[PDB]
Formats: sequence, C-alpha cells, structure tokens
Amino acid sequence: YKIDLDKIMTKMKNKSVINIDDVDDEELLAILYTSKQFEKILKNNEDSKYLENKVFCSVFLEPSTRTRCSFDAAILKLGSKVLNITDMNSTSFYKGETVEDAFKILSTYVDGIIYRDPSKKNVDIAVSSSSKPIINAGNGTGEHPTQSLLDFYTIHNYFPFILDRNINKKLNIAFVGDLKNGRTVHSLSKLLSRYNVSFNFVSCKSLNIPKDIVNTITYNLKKNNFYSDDSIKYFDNLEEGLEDVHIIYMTRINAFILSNKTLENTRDDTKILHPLPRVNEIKVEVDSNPKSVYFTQAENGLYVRMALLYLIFSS
Amino acid sequence: DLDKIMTKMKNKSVINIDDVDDEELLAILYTSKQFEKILKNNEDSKYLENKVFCSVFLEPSTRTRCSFDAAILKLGSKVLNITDMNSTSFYKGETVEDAFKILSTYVDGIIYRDPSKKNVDIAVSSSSKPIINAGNGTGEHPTQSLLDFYTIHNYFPFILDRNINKKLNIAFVGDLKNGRTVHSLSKLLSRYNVSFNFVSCKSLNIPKDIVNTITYNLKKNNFYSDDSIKYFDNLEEGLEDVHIIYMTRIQNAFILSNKTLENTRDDTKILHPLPRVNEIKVEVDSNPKSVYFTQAENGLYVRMALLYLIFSSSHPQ
Amino acid sequence: IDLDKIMTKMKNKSVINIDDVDDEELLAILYTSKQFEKILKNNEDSKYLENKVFCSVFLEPSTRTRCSFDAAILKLGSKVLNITDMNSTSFYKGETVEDAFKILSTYVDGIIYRDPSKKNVDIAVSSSSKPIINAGNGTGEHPTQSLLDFYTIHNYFPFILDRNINKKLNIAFVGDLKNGRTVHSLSKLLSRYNVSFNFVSCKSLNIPKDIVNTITYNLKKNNFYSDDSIKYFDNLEEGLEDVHIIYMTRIQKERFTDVDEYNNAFILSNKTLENTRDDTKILHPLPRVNEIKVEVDSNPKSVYFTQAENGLYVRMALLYLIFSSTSSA
Ligand SMILES: COCCNC(=O)c1cc(-c2ccccc2)sc1N
Ligand code: NA
Repeated sequence: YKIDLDKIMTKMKNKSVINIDDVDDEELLAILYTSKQFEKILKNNEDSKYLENKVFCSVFLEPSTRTRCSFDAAILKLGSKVLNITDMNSTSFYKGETVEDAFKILSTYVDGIIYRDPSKKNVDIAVSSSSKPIINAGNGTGEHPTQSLLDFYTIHNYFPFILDRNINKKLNIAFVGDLKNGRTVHSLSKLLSRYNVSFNFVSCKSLNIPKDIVNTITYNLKKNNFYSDDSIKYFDNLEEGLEDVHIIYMTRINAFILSNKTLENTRDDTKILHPLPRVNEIKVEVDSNPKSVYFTQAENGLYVRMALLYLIFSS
Repeated sequence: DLDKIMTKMKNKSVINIDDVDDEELLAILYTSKQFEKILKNNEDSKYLENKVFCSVFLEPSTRTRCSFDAAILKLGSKVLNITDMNSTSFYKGETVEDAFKILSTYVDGIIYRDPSKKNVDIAVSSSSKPIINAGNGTGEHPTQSLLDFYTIHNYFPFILDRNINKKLNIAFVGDLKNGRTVHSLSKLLSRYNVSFNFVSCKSLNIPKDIVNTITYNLKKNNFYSDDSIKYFDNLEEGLEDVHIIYMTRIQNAFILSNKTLENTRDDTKILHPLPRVNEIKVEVDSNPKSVYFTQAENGLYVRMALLYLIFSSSHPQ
Repeated sequence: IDLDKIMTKMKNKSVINIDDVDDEELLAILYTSKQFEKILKNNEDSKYLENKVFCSVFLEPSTRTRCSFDAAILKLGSKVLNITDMNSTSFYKGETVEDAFKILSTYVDGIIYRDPSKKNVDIAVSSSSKPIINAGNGTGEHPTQSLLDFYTIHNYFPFILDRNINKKLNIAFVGDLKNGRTVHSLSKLLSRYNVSFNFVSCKSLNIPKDIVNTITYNLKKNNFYSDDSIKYFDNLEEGLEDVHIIYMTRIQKERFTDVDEYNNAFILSNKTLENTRDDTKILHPLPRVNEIKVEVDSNPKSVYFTQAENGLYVRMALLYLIFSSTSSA
C-alpha cells in the first residue's frame, strides 16, 4: 500500500508504548492501516480473533472506566483474555511493596500489561522492572499515547492528505478550552507537527498553551520545512478561533461553549472532536450537526487499541 | 417455532416482564430446558461464542451478576465487568445518554443493574445495542420472573395450557408491599389460569395497582372470579389449597416450618427468590416440597436461554 | 510414577490444608508443575483445561495470590467470574455462607476462596457441591504457598523426596516465626522428609511450641529425628551456618499491637551470606520490606523471584489435576 509491514511487525514485536514519541513514521502507518482493517472486520461482523492464547493484566490505579473498558473490549475481541486490577490507587495496590518488585513478579504471570497510574514515575519504573511489554493507558506527564493514535486516526479518515506530507497538503486545526492541562492537546500537537499542519490555540489567559509544546511543534514543523510565522495563531474568542480550521478539537473543563450558532461561520468540511467526557463545552444540539464526530472518535479507540495489541503481541 | 421466534427476539431489549409476550415465554422456557439437560449431561454448552458483553452493576447484587456472567461464559462468550460503583462514581459527571452511546460501540450487549428506574430507560434510548435489565428501582427484574415461572412450569406444566379446568393456586407470603418480585411474577401468572392467596401483615398488604393488573389479566382470559384473589393474616388459612408457596424477603410473623407445611397439598412446592433469613427454617431444606435452591440454579439456564435467543447470529439438543 | 491413578484420586478433591495432600499427590503436583514450567518456557499451547468456568472469591485484598490464580485459570484456557475488594460482610450481606456456597456452586465448576475467617472456608467446603481451593485463611492454611515453596526447594535439592537417612536437607526460617504462618504450613510439609530446622528469631517471635511438636512428631514417624533436628538462634551468624535453604519470613506492621513493636532485626545482605554453603538458596514468600537488600537480588543464591513465578506453574498443575474431566493429555 505505502510501506513494507511484516518487518514493521518485527520492529514492533515486544515494544512498550509509553509516549507517542516511541512511535515512528512506519509504526504509525502500520497502526493506522491495521486499525482500518479491524474497523471493516467489525463493521462486517466478521471474525476478529487474530490474537488468541494471550493473557494480559490491566492495572487501573485511578478511576478511568472508559479507557479500561476500551482496552478490555480490544483484548476480548482479538480473542485473548485479561485479569483486571481496579478501583484501587497507587497506595492500596503497592501497600509496602516497591513498584520494581510488583512489576518484576506480575510480568512472570502475563504476556503484557496495560497500566494507568497518575504517577509519571511509576510507569517508567514499571518499564524498568517488567520482563513484558507495557502499554501506558494514561499517566501524570499527560502521556496517553493510544488517545493520540485514535485522535490522529479520526482526523486521517476525514483528511488523509495529513499523511501525504507536501506544502500543498496543509491541515489547520483549532484546540479550544483548557490548553494548560489538556494533556490530550499536547500529545496530539506533538504527533500533528510531524506533518503539514497549522494550529489555532483558543484559550482564556490562565489556560494558554505551554511554551514547551509550542517549541516541539516549531522544532518538528521546521524538520519537514512546513513552519512559518502563520503556522501558530492564538485567539481569545471562538468567533475568529473556529475559522479556516478543518478540525475543531474541544478540551475537557467555561468561556467557549460550542453551539449550532457558533458553528455557522466554519468551513463546510470542518469536523468536531472531543476526547470526552464533555460537561457543558458542546451543547446537545451539536450532536445532530453532521460536522460532529466525537462519538465515532471514541468508537475508533477500539479499532486502534486492537491494532496496537495485534502489532506488538502477535508471534 | 424457534427460527421464527428467535428472529423476532434478535437484538430485543428486555427491561420489563411485559416486554415478553406468550410466544417469547415459550421459546425462553423451551431453550432454558435445553440448556438444563446439556449442562446436567456435561455436554458442550458453547452455543454463543465470539460475543463480548459489558455487565454494569451500579448496586451490590452479587448473585444476579455472578449468574449472568456464568451464563455468558458457559455459552462460550466473554464479558467486561463494571462493578463496586454507584450511579455517581460511574457517570462521574457524564450524561447517561453519552455513557451508553459510547459504551455500546465497544460491545454486543449490556447487562445493566441500577437502582434508578430512569437510568435504565435512558440507557435503552441511547444504546446502539440490546440491554437486559438485571434489576432497577421500578422493581422491574424480568429474569427473576422468568426463572420463577420456569421453576413453577417444571412442577405444573398446565399453567401454559390456559385450560378452564387446570387452574394453579399460589400463596405469596411476607412483605407484599415492597416485594417487587411478587409484583413482577403476579403480573406474569395472571396471564394464565391462576389464583392468588396474599398472606401479609396490614402495612405490608399487596398494593391496589397490582390487584388491578391481576384482575385485568385474569378477565382478559376469562379466568377471573371473586375467589381468584383471597387475603389472609395467617399461614394456616394462607397455605390452604396452593400448588406453590412463594415466600418473600424482608428489609418475624410468617416463618415456614415442617409444622406449617403439614396441611398443604402433597404436590405443593416452596419458592423463595433468596436470600432467606428466618422466613424458612433449615429443617424445610430436607422436605422434598422445598425447591428454592433449584429455583436459584434455574436462573443460569434461563439467563443462557435469554442471551442465546437475543444475541445468536444447531438449535440446542 | 502412576499419574492415571493419582489424577483419578484427585478429581474433584478440595484442597483446604497441606495435610489434604499426601505423598503421591505431592509427586503428581511437583511432576505436573514441572511440565507446565517447560510448556510456558517453550511458548507452547498450555490450554489443557478449557470449557471450565471458575469463581474466584477474594474477601480480603490479596492481589498477588488472586492475580496468580486468575493467570493460571486463563492460561489453562478456562474462564473465571471474580469477587474482589469485598470483605466477608459486604458479600454475604445477610446470607448464611452455607446458602451462598450451595447456590454459587450450581453455576461454576470450582471455586478459589480466600477469606480471613478459618470457619467460613470450612463451611464453604461442607455446603459446596463443587471443589474449593483455599487461597489463604485465618488458621494460616495457605496450601498453594506450601506447594510452590516446596516446589522451589525440590528444584535445587531433589533428595528431600528420596527420604534417605544420609541425604538430609537443613533449612533456616528467619524473622517473625510466631506470625509467619507460611513457616508453619511449610515446616509441616518439610518434617514429612529428612530435614533439619534452624529457627532464627527474636524472643517475642520464637516459633510456636505446637509447630515444634508436629515437626518432632513427623520426623520421629520416619526415623529422621535427633536432638540436632531443631536448633534455635538469635543471630544470622549461627543461624545461616550449614543450611541448604534460607527462608526469610515477612514482617507485617499488622500482628504488632503498635508501630513501636515492628522496629527489623534480621536483614539479609551480601555480608551475611559470606559464611553460607555455596549451594544455599534464599526464598521469601514476598512482598519484602527491608529484610532482603536489593544488592542480594544479583547474588545467584537468591531465587525468591523464581519462587513467586513457580506459583503460576503449581496453581496450573493443581487446577489441571483436580478439574480436568477424565483427561490424559
Ligand atoms: C503489594 O503486594 C501485595 C501483596 N502481595 C502478595 O504477595 C499477596 C497478597 C497477600 C497479602 C498481603 C498482605 C496482607 C494480606 C494478604 S498474600 C499474597 N500472595
Ligand atoms: Na473477566
């Protein structure tokens, strides 16, 4: 189709996925391609059991029901099995024990571990100590790689020229709301800036985007000669914010409540993403508007997570 | 006719016992009996593989959850469990509509228990996938009524005949005001040729609304008389000529002993949704009239039946 | 030797106490456990017990034993309903254990049960129509810990099984011997063989007399008892002298009236391992907190991580032996 695969599978076998930076251009292509294969299989109610005989541990040490249920659905649909650790925090699970000991032991029982922990540190220790691959399901640095991949998958389906890399093939996107703490913005901003992309950061002063992320965007745009001083624009209101943008990404939380009113002066092709849950940021009326795709976006998580597990754990 | 009735039930939500009509009950009771023999003969039970369900229990209800999960696993399917949360810890903020719109894109079907009447209704509205109610706050617990009715049908199969000469009599005993298990089953029974002895204390008398549904449904099949519904204060009169004694829970006055079972019909059988406390004495467990343990066991066979009928995309023998 | 006979003996066996496991059964277990070790280490199919549906009831947080038992059930190719993050009272609610187990056992092929209550597990076996494996209770009965403890020893010193007057194993149990009920269970299993014991403790945490009496009784039964069969020490220097196995116990803040009582007398270092036999191996049921230093993990005498890993293989063996329908693969 585009790139070799099956030597990309060889490259991904037993790979830990902690940060979106652990995923290079070829791996992204395998994932996006594999994700699309699982989409059609499931949409045709065909056999999905392409990874059996595998037993995974799911460790969720913060309530994050939707990501856990996603990862469990992916594991079960591939025809594998999973033991769950759940409804506990960092302290009830470790009790006394060091993370290093806990992961050294847990990794002798299972083929791989899905790990969510508020602590940035704990996931890094867990990779140090685990004899088995770990997928980060979310931590405290805002590394949530599988959210980036399904965010990117969703975009790719409506605008596949993001992948084509060409000063012609330029996508514009507006991130809106809490840009300081929207770690989902940061992770995706990082993946996007590898391609021909422009950014409208719509925030209220105290929640402006961090400079560290601006510098990574700038660095990565320059690497592919897609950077200009018109690559990044800041806005204080939705009016101007929501303009010539192919994607509107709303963050969790306000100042910016998306209505059918405020979507009147957007491109006709604009699509609206939201990692969810929404609390007020997007009004129920918008759900009917064919520009909204946040529910397809959540659905895509299944197909992407199946792809990632198949690519890493298949023998 | 299975390849008609199955086709009618495919992707059906079961929220209330009135979502189950005459022919659906017959498919269920027939399929339930097939799963009974298969399991009792240690034969292959994997009639529904490659299916992934979500079980959401937002109230501690271990027996029903374990039942539904056993059924899903024994049919050869898989299940993600949501558990030890209440309405607020799950939905940490999120609308039920969003939560079910998303969750239903991951799974083939959902078993949902929630104290809230409202939530289950919203869940059906928003879900792209079938829901089976495992219990809510309206007292809709359909699968309990089905296994209650399954158990009765095994000892007295003429309830299904609707024959003016083959009437079943049953005594419901204990908390009839709040025993919504009584209400759901009373509703299913009154569709057939059945008579009711309500044995209660004043403040726990059966509600008027239930009496009107019984009356309505008896009349519908011309099985109604003034001796269709009899009220009692005591077991001696209560247990008179009753084929079934259904004891209720309490959250005492009516304690079933071997004494109180002496002047019952020989064929009388004793049901109890469980758990019991002091309403039935351990001595009665030995008495061959008691079937409350077989009744809980029947829930596996009925829940398997209902899942197979709804989710199946070689009909079982 | 004769697995076709011993498997037939174990089919539908409940395993509550290490005394429910006799000589022949131990040998089936140790033999089967070693088969599952190689299968898993060769990435071969391990699905020797499919179409089985188990309930795992954990009514105290004991996450490592539960995850172990879950891994074993899943790797054998079977399925499990989990009860978890409950205590005796939130589960049961009103209900009698007898009713609860009479019902639960009609749904499933077998039950893994952990409950602090000694009583509850006994009632559960009496009422259950289906086999129960005790995963740990309040009498200190934790049979699967004994078996994997003994499995690990047997791999480094297989002459424990020979019961040969001239091939005696010596072992040091170290730390909390009063409350280390892991020591008690294993002491009981070991004393059936040609074994000698160094109990290394602080006065307050000396081994209980009733355990010493069982050891003494069981050694005498096989004519392996002497006055040098059981030696007490206060210190590691004498403790660790000529011992093939050093078993470190846990020290659990709980069991101690107050935080002050807790304060960590016997800390195994590379220093303290200088005057041990060359072949000595170090076990620890885990988790550790301070009693073994991280430096020791590199020292080739340490096997406590292999020991935890062995629990998968032993739990697979035990499930396969007990639940496999009239099987021979
Ligand atoms: C972080 O480590 C958790 C404990 N891991 C374990 O080894 C474990 C759990 C148990 C336990 C531990 C303390 C108090 C009561 C029971 S028994 C067992 N196999
Ligand atoms: Na499970």
